Amino acid sequence: PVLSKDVADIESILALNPRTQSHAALHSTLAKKLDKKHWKRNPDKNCFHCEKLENNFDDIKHTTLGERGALREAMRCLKCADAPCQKSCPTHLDIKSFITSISNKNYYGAAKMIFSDNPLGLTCGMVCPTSDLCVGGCNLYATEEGSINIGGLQQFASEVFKAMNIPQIRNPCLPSQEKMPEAYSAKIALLGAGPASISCASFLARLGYSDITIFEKQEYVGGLSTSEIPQFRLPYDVVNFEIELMKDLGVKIICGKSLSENEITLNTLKEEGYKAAFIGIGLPEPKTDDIFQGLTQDQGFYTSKDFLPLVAKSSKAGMCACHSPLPSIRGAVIVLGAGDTAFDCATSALRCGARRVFLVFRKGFVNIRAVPEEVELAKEEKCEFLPFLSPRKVIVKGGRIVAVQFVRTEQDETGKWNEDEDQIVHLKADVVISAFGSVLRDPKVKEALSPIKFNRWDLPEVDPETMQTSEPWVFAGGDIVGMANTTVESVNDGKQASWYIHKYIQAQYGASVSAKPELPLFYTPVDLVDISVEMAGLKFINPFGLASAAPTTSSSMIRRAFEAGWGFALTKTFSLDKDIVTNVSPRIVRGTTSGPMYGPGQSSFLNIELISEKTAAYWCQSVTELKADFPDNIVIASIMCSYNKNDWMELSRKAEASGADALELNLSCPHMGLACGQDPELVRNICRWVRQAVQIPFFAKLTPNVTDIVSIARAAKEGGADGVTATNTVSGLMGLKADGTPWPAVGAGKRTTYGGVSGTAIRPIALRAVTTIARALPGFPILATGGIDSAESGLQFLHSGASVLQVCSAVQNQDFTVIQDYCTGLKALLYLKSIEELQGWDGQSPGTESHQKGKPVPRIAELMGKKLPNFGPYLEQRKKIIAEEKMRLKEQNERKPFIPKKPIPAIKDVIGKALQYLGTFGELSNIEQVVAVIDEEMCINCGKCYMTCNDSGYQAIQFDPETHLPTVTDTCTGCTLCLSVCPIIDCIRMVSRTTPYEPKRGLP
Amino acid sequence: APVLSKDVADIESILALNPRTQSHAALHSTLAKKLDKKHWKRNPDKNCFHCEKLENNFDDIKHTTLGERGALREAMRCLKCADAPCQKSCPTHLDIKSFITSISNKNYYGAAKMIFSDNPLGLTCGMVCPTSDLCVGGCNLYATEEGSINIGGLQQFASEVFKAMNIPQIRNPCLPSQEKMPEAYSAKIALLGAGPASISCASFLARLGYSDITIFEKQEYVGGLSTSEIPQFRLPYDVVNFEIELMKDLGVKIICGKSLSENEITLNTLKEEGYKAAFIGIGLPEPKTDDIFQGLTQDQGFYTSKDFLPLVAKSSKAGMCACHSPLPSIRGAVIVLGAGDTAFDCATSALRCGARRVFLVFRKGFVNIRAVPEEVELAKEEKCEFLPFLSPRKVIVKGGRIVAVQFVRTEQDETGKWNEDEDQIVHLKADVVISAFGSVLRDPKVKEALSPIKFNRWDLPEVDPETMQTSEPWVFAGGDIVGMANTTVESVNDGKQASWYIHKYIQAQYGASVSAKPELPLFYTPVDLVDISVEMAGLKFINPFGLASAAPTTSSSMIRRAFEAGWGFALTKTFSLDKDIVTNVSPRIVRGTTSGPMYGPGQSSFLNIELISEKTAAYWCQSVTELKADFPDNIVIASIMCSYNKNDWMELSRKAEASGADALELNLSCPHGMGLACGQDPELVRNICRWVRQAVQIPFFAKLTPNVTDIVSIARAAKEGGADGVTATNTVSGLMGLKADGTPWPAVGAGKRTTYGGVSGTAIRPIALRAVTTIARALPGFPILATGGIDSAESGLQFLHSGASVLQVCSAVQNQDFTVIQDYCTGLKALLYLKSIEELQGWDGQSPGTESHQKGKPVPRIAELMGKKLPNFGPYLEQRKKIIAEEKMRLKEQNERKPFIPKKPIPAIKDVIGKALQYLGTFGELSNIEQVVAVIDEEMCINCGKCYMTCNDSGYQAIQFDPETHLPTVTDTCTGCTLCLSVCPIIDCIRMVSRTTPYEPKRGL
Ligand SMILES: Cc1cc2nc3c(=O)[nH]c(=O)nc-3n(C[C@H](O)[C@H](O)[C@H](O)COP(=O)(O)O)c2cc1C
Ligand code: SF4
Repeated sequence: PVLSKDVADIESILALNPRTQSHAALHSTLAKKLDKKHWKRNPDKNCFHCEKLENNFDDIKHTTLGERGALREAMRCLKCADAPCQKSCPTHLDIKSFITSISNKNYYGAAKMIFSDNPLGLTCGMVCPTSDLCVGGCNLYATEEGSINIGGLQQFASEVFKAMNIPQIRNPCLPSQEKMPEAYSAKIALLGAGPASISCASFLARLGYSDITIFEKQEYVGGLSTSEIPQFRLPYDVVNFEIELMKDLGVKIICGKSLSENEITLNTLKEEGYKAAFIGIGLPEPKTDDIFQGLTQDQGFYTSKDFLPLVAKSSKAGMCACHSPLPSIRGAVIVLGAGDTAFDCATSALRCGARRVFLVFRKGFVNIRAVPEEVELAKEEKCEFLPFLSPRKVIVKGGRIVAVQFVRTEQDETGKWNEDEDQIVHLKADVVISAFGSVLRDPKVKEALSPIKFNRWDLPEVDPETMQTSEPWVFAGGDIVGMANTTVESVNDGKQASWYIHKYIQAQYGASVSAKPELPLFYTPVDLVDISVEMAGLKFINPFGLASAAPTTSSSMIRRAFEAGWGFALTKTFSLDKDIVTNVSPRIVRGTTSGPMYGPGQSSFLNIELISEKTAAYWCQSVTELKADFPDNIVIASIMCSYNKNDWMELSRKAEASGADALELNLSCPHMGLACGQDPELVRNICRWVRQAVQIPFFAKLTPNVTDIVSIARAAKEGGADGVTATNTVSGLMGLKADGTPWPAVGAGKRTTYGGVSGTAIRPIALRAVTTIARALPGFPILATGGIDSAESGLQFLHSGASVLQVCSAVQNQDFTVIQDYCTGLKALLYLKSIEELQGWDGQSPGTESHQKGKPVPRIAELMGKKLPNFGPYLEQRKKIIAEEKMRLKEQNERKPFIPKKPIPAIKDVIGKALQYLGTFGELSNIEQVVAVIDEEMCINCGKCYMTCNDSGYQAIQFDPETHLPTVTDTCTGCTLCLSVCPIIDCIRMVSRTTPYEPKRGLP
Repeated sequence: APVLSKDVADIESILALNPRTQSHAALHSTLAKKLDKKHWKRNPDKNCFHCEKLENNFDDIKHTTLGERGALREAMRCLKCADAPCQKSCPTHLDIKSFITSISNKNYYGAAKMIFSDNPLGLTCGMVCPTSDLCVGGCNLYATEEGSINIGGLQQFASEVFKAMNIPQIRNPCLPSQEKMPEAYSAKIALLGAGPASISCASFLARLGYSDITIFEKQEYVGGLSTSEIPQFRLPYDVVNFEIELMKDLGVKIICGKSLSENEITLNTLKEEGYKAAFIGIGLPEPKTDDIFQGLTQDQGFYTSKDFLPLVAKSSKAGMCACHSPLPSIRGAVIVLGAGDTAFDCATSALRCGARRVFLVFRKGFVNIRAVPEEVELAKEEKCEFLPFLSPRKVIVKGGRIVAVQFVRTEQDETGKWNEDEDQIVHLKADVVISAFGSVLRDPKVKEALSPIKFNRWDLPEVDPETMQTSEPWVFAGGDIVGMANTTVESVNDGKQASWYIHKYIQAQYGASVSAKPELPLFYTPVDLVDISVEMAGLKFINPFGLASAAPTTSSSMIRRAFEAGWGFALTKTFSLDKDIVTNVSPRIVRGTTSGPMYGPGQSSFLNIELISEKTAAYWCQSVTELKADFPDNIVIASIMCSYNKNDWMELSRKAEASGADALELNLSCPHGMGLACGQDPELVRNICRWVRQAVQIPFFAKLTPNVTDIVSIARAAKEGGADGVTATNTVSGLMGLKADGTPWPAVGAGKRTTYGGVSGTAIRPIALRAVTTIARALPGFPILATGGIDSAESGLQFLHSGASVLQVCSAVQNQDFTVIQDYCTGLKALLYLKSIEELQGWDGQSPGTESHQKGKPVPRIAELMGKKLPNFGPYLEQRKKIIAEEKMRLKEQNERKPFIPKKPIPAIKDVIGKALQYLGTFGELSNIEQVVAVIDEEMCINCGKCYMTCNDSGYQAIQFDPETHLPTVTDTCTGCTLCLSVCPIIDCIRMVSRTTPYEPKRGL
């Protein structure tokens, strides 16, 4: 038969494969109208009714992210200097740093950075109104693709940390609890357990206070986050987690106790010996209006303070004791108001069963209080918005509300707002919910704050800088002070106050505090993991250092690097005065190795830079000053001589005399190629010259541009090197413009020469070189260089046989502060090895569960294996099946931390551990074969697996023409190409063949 | 002697905003925060209640517009789906996957060619299509957090670049010559109405070869609504003109001032005068009207959309008319009645005319708005007010001006039927009322001219929805007049559908039949006649692109499909003698980690531990015979491998030659015995080559590994040994990486074992390019087949420029599929074509020179703006706005397209081979006298400070970064190292210029 033609079955399997067309298509406008609905993913602008939402408390936020989505977006962020997003965060979170840790897969380092400045970091990730805060200042707003999803990035990192189940701890550098001065034992009260108090009590705890007590009116803690923000925007378990974090530091919570004249008052606190008090009780009561005088919830009337807690209590498991049921809401619902609260009233009304919801405002669309992302929630649930209407009368017939009469309003001159009594609207409805805001009105509570001063707004008056009321020992914060109306501002009030509280307590015990404010960061057991390592007789405080390169151009930069925490550094390579060089320019260019992506995370650089332009005398003096001031940081002098015995002997004694802890020999000079480093016998001889000139250790810097790097490592060891650095850059050319001229291009003649490629493009090459040397020379020290940009990539080199990790391109891409991500990242990776119940994880990434857009797919009987992708009529059936399960369920009414159960490994215990899995081809099994399996619930229906198997594989995948779901068939050979191009992490997995493996021989 | 390793005061000060690790939580009061937030704000302020002044401001407001930076990013994001749902959702069935693929490859010609093949109004549509109700509505990436592709922005970008090249449309080159057509193609054809429907209809008829096509148009202007009503700030008139001029390139004739109407043109008069077929494309020419407005005039303040939108257009669209023309002076409060596209365009245009305030008023509610959300959004962001549930009752006129309109509340019953409530009124003050209820066909003399075609229930001409034929067989109709659609693209498609059956009908009237299968022709330009063939080692390649010996050539059945798609040549997967037959493991091909955790399209490398073919030599030799028999012009190169054994290489090469391969390729991966592979030792390569040469007479190429100290020594040995060329290069030995627990990937067996593998793809391109360059330099004229990370026409041209003759591809196919060959071909043609165009030498290939932009829209060239140090945020952005507005008002008080011709002949491939080698040389051949310094275009900056951070911690501390404006300035410390330019997210925002000042190296001591 014709071997080069597909048989009919394969022809059939290929029916949807791309082919190029030679004619333009012909399809009628009506055929297209009728097929359009089949493929539709997004809401239909003609569909005027909202999906059945009754009892559905599923997450509706547009900003939620999963791991895949979070990595892409973290990689997009430009990680800006003096970032404006941080300037616009009310708690000043280091957004650059924490997004940088997410792009490095260091979710622990991200969460630590978030929680250091915001103890309610997960709450704020989910509910912050970022368009009015950090995101509205984002530089990327100036690009077509727009600002970064900061809130969803913050929420993703925090959720991972929550899932790691790691406790907060006391600051490891406080004195012991026994040895704290007596002032720390002072009795502190906080009133109210909302964000402001939670934050305030957190920060005092970090400073060392051991007797802190929050007093909360309700049986439940968390404030509005618990009692009013809907479960479908803020899950109750997020609040419980943040509270338990705080209780890890010893804060006590006593429920059932009120700030109120017959109960707790400032005078009673004074008499029981409390030394300071923080008022965070919020605004307990609803703003009301005479025209609703005396209407009951039976008749149909709620205030927002009556309604939202009813819903929250029955949707939020573990808010209270009781099970309560969802409020019976039926018919047409009018919500009065235009803020945050009115929009949560509207959407929570649909969850209780409302048929129609009307939002009615005093002014126009243009004037809506709330943020646009909050409005869009109501909008997409098809709430109707009625502007320019003020309520006048509620109509009650038969004991029930039946309508509300409004008058029309208009702005005049001045923009003066006037009601027009002649122009009326009679709006039929069954339930009315006023969402006019809130106030503190209860005279028993105002009198319990006696004697503190109140202002014109009838709120406690505070100094905006210190949060102190008129009584110096009483502070206040949050909604009750009336400047904040976000969670993150109330968090910030409690943080602001904590410092001034501390100042006041210390001064009451005769003690002074710093003039510069110093709130402690956030800490966990992770932070105590030891990541020091010892190599060739040096002790490194951590394994990360600056390679010999552009970041070590001047000794002042090394000095700043050591101040950020880098463990070690190489000088740029320097030489004898007779060999001094002069750079050309341009000389460092971006890598074209991942296509036309500009900005952060360049996958390579090319350089035609020569060695250092500064003299040996600058560098020698500089190593002396650096070793004097940083005795515990390793300094390594990189040196280069022509192939001359006296020169190498001179220059290495000089650099040793300066106090260098070690030397690094740069074998790039010309002299099996052109470089002394490409010829084993020249390597061995240069190393012998140096070995007998100096007593300190030295390392040969090996080039990867050789047939066999092992022969060059062995030569160095035979020459007397104490180790080898693997590897220098890869020889390369980064490309040409369309007209033929290169880049870089030097001078009038647009000339260039071959350069050195660095960055994550060469990491495969250096990893091979490190593992080849480690297998051939067991025990011989290796310094790794080549594409290390994270703790995670560093650990791959460690596992391969390296002991320390040299970095260049990742700093050129960013700045010296990535060391703090690298150190936290590596502590977390090692710590996580000791937790038994997280062994399903890859490093810091939890095992991927089936998601759609990073939201868990519903685990419902009636929905599995029944072939319903998330578009067209299929999606409509999904939502109908989901809606019925919510209804079925309504008719069917503890946080404990993981403890390590094995010692945490030190660097010395992981070095080399991958080598065991490496060997020859003949050591791999050809009996244990695999096949691809596709999780249809994760697929986004692109058909890339399909096309790759078609045109680079075995034609083994069927792509359904109506559902666009792929199925791997039994002709799969396990090549793994499909898994490798799929856009969804872990949507395709390889599993073991059950069936027998026969190779396709074409002809037997 | 002072402290060398510490920064002097000056530099400590330049470093003041550099990032530093913080060791404490920050303290900043809520008050200070509120106070500071406004300084940095980029986006609309939610507590700001009127929008900036727009008067006389016709600048682009579209949110979908893209510059080249942004387009390359968004194109690389598209998954380029099989059977893509976005295409199913486009009424003209554009091949979005192909045209986005082309954009990501920098082939803006092949993208525009793909768009215009299916849509002659491709630029207009890109700018105005309501994509959320069409193609983007169906996009698969909607199931990701970042969302669906900006397909419309991408369409508009490639179309704009194509407009910039000034290339004309040509009649299809493979058609007979004009003098050689059948008589039927001279049939006189008539189209009524120069709008999208007829332009598209006349375009496709002319592509089919009809020589005598006239559009008769009522007005003095052309373009229908795209000219007279869509605003200039959404659709610039020059775009309409460009697409009409493309049509006129095929000889379509346009006559203005001639109407379908009683006593002018009727179907009867066309029939008498010999016209053989007519297309009715006149749209819905009259406004839909309310009795409550009868008798109101423009001087009282009343307009319908049909009077008002053309008055704004004649004023703001340069030479729509030969009339100059002042804006309507629209002052005070404006009421616009309606909820479709028309009303939102009246609302936004009224602000350009000076309206203080605009009310859009609807009969129903916000839920029932007819425009798509993107169109609503434009009126929302300009602070129009929306009033729902009002129906108009009375217009009050005092002193000859409208002063108010009285409405009644509407509401919805118990059945969805829509009643008014007489006791519930709204009296809304206003000075101008603009009726936007839509459009109609009312004119009795127009309808009479269409006698006798049947009219339907809606009083519109009845057509069959498949054929667009009226009840008279020679008369077809399409577009708004049919009543089915109201988008540009659907009208374009009506005219497209009709043109096929019009052809079918005319051909029947002259006695000929047409295909059962519809066959509308593509779009062609002279770019398509470029020759990209090339001859190497005596073989003629129809184009230089071929499939490497690899995964895409696992089966000969795949090579067949590749040739069908157009690939110039292909290798077999490497095969051996029966005694050498291998068995692969699995898993064995893994995605690269070389560009981080990015998944899906465009992997930057792969790693494989795959062996040579598991199919036998018989299979491959019989296969080469069938392939050569069915594809005698496509080149088949048998790739072979033996151990180090003379009889074996001779037996197997003779078997492959006797199968009829055009050439052989020796895979020197094999072990025996300067490495383990034969390919790593020049002596063995020499001997193997000699052996093969004495055995066969066909050409043969040696495939080199890059895993050598000196690839030249190996190439040279293959040449000494007799080979006709070399293939440079095979994969690079690497280890793709480990999982955090130390296991590898791939991992084989329950042992999780692995071995070194080969890296392919664009990550290894700099290595392959250096290899190609260095052989081409040392062995000039010795043919080179290039391979390593070639994935576009642009990067294939780099290799040709560097000395290769033909270009092998593997990873770009694994990343996509065999159809990229269409993109590579049209891309190479366009690159070669552009070299002959004098007016376009500032471009780099198909990339215009970058113009200073924000979000890819051009920066107003106003001198009061130039160098005032006003970044685009906070209070500086408010000042930019005040200056641009005052300029627009200055302009208010002071009231030709011909194609470029090649001036050289168009280069052939052999003319460009090697041309980059004249720039390569040793290091000592570079000037260290001719130094540069970086220079920053503050107008392009996005204030990120990455240049600043790079120069501080990797450079010379030479940039100042302003603490209030976050503008960088480069100082005279600059050495030109060029790292800032390389990290800048904005293309061409930093440029290197010749050092003017004194260049002294900084020596420390
Ligand atoms: C899965 C796979 C299999 C390959 N098989 C061979 C082969 O059998 N013979 C060979 O000579 N080169 C083989 N190659 C190397 C390719 O032919 C090509 O040289 C390499 O992938 C570089 O081109 P690219 O960067 O376009 O992929 C293979 C590459 C891959 C990814
Ligand atoms: S806390 Fe809120 S404000 Fe701050 S960065 Fe986060 S999301 Fe933004």
